[PDB]
Amino acid sequence: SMLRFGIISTAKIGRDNVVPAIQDAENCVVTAIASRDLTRAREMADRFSVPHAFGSYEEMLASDVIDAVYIPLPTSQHIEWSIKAADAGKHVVCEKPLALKAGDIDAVIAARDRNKVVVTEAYMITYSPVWQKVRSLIDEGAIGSLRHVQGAFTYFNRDGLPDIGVYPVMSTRFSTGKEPLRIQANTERDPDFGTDIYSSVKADFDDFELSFYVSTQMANRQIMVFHGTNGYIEVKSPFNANRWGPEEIELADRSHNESRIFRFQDSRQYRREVEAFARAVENGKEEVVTLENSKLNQKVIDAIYRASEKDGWEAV
Amino acid sequence: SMLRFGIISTAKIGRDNVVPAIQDAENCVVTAIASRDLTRAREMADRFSVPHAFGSYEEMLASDVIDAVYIPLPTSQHIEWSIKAADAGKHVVCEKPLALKAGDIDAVIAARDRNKVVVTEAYMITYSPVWQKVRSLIDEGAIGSLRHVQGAFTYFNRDAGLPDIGVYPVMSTRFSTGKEPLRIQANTERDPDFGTDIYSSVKADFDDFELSFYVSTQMANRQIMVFHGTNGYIEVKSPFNANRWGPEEIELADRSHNESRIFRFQDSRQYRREVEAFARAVENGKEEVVTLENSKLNQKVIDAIYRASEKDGWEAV
Amino acid sequence: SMLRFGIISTAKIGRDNVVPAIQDAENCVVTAIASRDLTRAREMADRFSVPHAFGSYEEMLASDVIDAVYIPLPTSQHIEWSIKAADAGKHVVCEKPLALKAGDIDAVIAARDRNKVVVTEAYMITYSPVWQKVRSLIDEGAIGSLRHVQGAFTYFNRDGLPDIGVYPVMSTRFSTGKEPLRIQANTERDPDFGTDIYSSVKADFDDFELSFYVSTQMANRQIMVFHGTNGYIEVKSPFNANRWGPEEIELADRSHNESRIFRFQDSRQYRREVEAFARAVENGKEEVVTLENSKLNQKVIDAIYRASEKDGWEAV
Amino acid sequence: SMLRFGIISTAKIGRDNVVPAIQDAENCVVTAIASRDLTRAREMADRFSVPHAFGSYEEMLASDVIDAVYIPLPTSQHIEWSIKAADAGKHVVCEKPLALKAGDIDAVIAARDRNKVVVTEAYMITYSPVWQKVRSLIDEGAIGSLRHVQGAFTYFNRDAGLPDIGVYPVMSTRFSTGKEPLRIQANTERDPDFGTDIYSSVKADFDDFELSFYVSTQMANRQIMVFHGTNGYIEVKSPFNANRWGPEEIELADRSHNESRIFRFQDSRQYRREVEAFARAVENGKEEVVTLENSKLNQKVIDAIYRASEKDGWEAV
Ligand code: NA
Ligand code: NA
Ligand code: NA
Ligand code: NA
Repeated sequence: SMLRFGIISTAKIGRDNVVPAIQDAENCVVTAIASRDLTRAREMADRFSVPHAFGSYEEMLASDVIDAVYIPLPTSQHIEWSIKAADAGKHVVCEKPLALKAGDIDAVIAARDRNKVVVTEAYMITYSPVWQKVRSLIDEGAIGSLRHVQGAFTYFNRDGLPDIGVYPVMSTRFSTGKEPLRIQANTERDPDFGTDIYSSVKADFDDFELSFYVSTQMANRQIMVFHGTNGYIEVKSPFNANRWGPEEIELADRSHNESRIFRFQDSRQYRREVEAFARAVENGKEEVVTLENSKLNQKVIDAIYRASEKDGWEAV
Repeated sequence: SMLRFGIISTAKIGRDNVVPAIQDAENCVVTAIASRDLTRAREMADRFSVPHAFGSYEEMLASDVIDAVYIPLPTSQHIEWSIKAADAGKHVVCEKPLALKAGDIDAVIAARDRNKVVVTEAYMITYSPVWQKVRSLIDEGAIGSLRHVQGAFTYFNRDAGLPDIGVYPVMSTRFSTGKEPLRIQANTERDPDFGTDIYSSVKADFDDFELSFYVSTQMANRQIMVFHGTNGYIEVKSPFNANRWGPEEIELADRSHNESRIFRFQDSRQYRREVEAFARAVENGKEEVVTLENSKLNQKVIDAIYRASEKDGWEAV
Repeated sequence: SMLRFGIISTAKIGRDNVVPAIQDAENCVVTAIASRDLTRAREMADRFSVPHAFGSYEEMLASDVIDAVYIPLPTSQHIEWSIKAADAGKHVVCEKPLALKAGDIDAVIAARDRNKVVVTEAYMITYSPVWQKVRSLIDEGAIGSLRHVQGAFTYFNRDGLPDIGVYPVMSTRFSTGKEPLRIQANTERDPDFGTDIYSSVKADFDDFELSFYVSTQMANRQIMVFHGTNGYIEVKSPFNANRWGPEEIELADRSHNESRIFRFQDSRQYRREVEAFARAVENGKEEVVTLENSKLNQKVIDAIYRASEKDGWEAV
Repeated sequence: SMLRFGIISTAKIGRDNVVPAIQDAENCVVTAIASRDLTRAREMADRFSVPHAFGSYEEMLASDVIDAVYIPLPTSQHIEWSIKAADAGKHVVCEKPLALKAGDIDAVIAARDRNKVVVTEAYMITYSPVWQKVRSLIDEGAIGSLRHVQGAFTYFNRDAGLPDIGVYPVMSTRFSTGKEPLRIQANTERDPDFGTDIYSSVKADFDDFELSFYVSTQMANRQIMVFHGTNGYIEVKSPFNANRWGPEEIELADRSHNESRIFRFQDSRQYRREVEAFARAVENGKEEVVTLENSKLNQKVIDAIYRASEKDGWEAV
């Protein structure tokens, strides 16, 4: 029996990645799409073999044709609709970042617990074999003691920064199981419309440091390197996976005279995400990203904002 | 309006690649799956959001809930079902290789023309931006004069065909160059136990250049194609299985090798492009789709490779 | 006519890289090696086809069989012997880092000018086609406006940190023609012997930031990436060149859908260094790293030490 | 005590690679250079810190200032000067290819044995850690059973040979496997104007596996060798010119391709390793250096490639 998904809006992330992945997925299916525009919803539904189209989110939430919703709305709309979906008895996969600040996630936790539904922030990377292999290799001692994590995530768009800043943070927290204690950061804003377009960050995790930069006005780039006393792990396509490059990691030894390449081509990380979610709904034991965790992640982002207003370290 | 696909059988190639690509595709959709085992069909249909499941191929063909069929059956069954589908008024995407012998394709051509439906062999690579770029770069003079094409396609399987991979170095070379080979030298080896072909090394003379490659069903997985000319070479990284093998990119190296250009086409979704091209062809009659005439020319090369494998020298195509 | 080199000591950097490069070089040759241990000098001389061996540095400096010296002594001995060589009328190639403090370089400048000899710090990378191509590409607008330079230089040795920290700094200054204004850094010391074994640095160059880390107790790694609005340049083997990997750079465009690879295999950067030095001796016009530039570089390193003792930014 | 080398001629291969490598080498040194043009010899000698320059080969061979010679003359001059050097009591490193025909090597063998000097053809690659690792990995079972070796060696030069590059795919395969080919199919093309050989495509049957490759003096620069087995494959990134071409490394891919190992040997200095091995062989008589007997077996393959190029099918080696 398939977990039945409803899609809130015809947003591009849904159209290009998640909706086709749900149709591909073994244990779920999309039964409905909802948009303020019935015509748009119907058009997307027709394309992807979806039986139902609704002219409002509320009408889909009230329906019994879905068990769960996917929410690829802008961040400013995540809390409202995650809560309404849960209050309608639906399980929720909400796109990252879940919230604008950490405290906002308490109300989503309350909605999860009160309605006894699964609610999770959509960090597809944490279901990828690539990131599971980074985490296991570090845990097995393959790089010795981790001392530095270095990375970057940039792209170019001139018509938000949190939407990419979260990734170096979540991937490091996931791979290590640790939380940073303090942050130094420097953020630059667009001269005209005043939004944040660049940030350089150093996070002290005590035993190691994470350093990275993000930008919405630089040439496309993404990389993460986990560097220890006995080796390093280079993640080639850390965030957008197959949409960026090969789904692989390199493990280099201490001298660099030998490396191992581990390949995970055609991993379909969005499909893995929704399959893990469906298992979690069915059995309650599957590792899915917890809201508690989502909150810890957002605490780091909030500390990065605070650090950007000061000259030195800011406690997380 | 979506072109409506029916799937003949629950074969793995359909389940793993083509069916999800049709659902992802902008101008088509899967409305039915058919299998001798109805339970199997229904299970697949449920998974992929497909409204209809049929307990026989004949029943799906007779239905008006599909406009077209996809046929991922074994080669020995391609001709029979391609023809029956066309005679039922359905357009046909048939998996490669279309036939066992070039001559067998004449009856499929007759079915296409008699029923006025689109019938095509499913060479997904020809709809990939990667292979379109190889073809345009060669045509623009980026490697000077083409002199040699070198490649390989191997995997390991001992659960107990070679044509299913041998066709790819041949089709990709023909597609990229627009030429046909005149003659072939080849050497083929068989499995000691079950007697089937498990290895072939081939050289094909295209007059102005040669193609050399080997294929095997009992070697470590590898795939590569290199188009090498007087002024550069093009290395195709992931020529056949694309994203399932590696990066969807090519390298153009200059004459000296002191400079290369890398062209990337990540997440091209070549199976989706294939069915989208097919749907356009059904709707307008002008879209480049692999013609049966071209399929026949391709099979003529494979047939010549069989003949060459029984001789010590060159065999004319 | 060949510029005749004398080698001060049988140090490993000389034996493994510079001495053979001088013999290979078109416009110079090694005529003498000097060591406190004459036997060692004679053994090295015999190996490399060098006619003279001396039992003291002073004796070689007094001789007319050399026109120039190469000095691969430890940093603490650079000033003394650079000055004595110049006062003996010899031109000087001194290994990096030239000095422990920027102010120490004034006496070397005085020796250069007083004796009218060429004196230069041995930044072999600045004579490499790789780094000349980075510089020209950035100057031509190939990456648009430079916004961030990210890199690393680490190796493992437990039997020092300035010897690698200078490289991210010099290569950035060389490639951009700019100086940093301020520095944030964090440095860690060996629990036992108290020396610096790790440093993470961010340098504000106003229009862009440089971030890097260095360590003498981590797996071998080296990389530099110059990242702008319209592309990025990745330098594959920035510092040790052929001893690390391919001598090449990748120029990626804004979208990453196309890159150019520029290759400079078998560049022999140490040979190119001494050839440039010999041309400078002969004509006075060749670009050679100036002591004034060496001093500017050391000012950055000094600022990194100072920054490591504070919470926030330190002015250079 | 350093083995003292004399260089016969100021040829470019010596100037660019071997002479500086001898000066770098731990157990030898260049003491003399000889050329018909004394001024040229003296200029080179001055550059490389070489104490003696001679105005004829004969005068250097008669001198006691050298123990050994390096001979980077054109192939047509190798036999003459290898023999004269040995007859003058000097050990010989002669550039590849040693001879034009296999039979020509018998007189060099006679000179080696008669004078009790070390004489070897300069296959620097066989002293490289890269090729030693290929050989050991194959021997250890890392790729299972070897089934196909595929490669290429091309460059572009149009002003007034193919053997100078054809020998490399052959020697590297023979070295890595320890086997000899039994028969050859080949096709060779000649320059329309000057009539020399500018392109060959070759397949060599080693019984258990085949070697396929092409070489050309009129194509974009390329070099690669892949040793492909049941269990894996080994890709040699910079097989022949090593650091001059690219990274000195190999990739060992497993059966599925889901894991590879990269072995790196940066700054191997293969020419220095060659002369160091040669000096050890002169001093102790036990060091592996390429034997003239092995050189002859190699040339037998090349001679069979010429013969195969004149016929339609297989030619026995
Ligand atoms: Na599904
Ligand atoms: Na579709
Ligand atoms: Na020299
Ligand atoms: Na030497």
